[PDB]
Amino acid sequence: MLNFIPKRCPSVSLLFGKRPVQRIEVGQARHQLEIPVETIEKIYEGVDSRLEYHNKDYNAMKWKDFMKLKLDAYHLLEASQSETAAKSALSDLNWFSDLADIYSGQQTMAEMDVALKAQGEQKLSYPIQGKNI
Amino acid sequence: FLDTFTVKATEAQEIKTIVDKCHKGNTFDFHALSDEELRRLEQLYSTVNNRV
Repeated sequence: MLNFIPKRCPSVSLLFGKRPVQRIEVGQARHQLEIPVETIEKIYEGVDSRLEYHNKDYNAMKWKDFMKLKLDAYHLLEASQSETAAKSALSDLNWFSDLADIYSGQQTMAEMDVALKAQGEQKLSYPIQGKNI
Repeated sequence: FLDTFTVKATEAQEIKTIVDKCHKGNTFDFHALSDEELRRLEQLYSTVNNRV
């Protein structure tokens, strides 16, 4: 991809932010994809306005942000190309132990907040030979 | 019959006179003041309630 972000002025991109969504066609099959206008507006914080190309209709991003974007694309692409890729793009999850521990803890705390109530044990009546019989 | 669906007075007397009241009086408070045979008393529990 190029570092050419269209100017959002209406003289260049008519009707940029009139609605809260943008749409694009992707690939040879031209799959549709909808993107929030806020996700798109995130780019215009990195956009640099000193630089203007192609009839002064496209600005350039800062190289840090542009290359971050490129690296994210490349990572997604190579994950798509590989078979052993780490599905579940979320990173190393390590909070299943705490969940198990709190589950067992609540279970036990209920089990032993029961038998404080279910063992008042006022008195008992044991039948004993010679006396109760 | 009654020896199998009731507790025996000898079993009663044994613990009543040797185990329980030797601990403490007015309320029979706690049980750390005792021998290992408290475990036997526990076994006695698991006999008595499991015959009655």
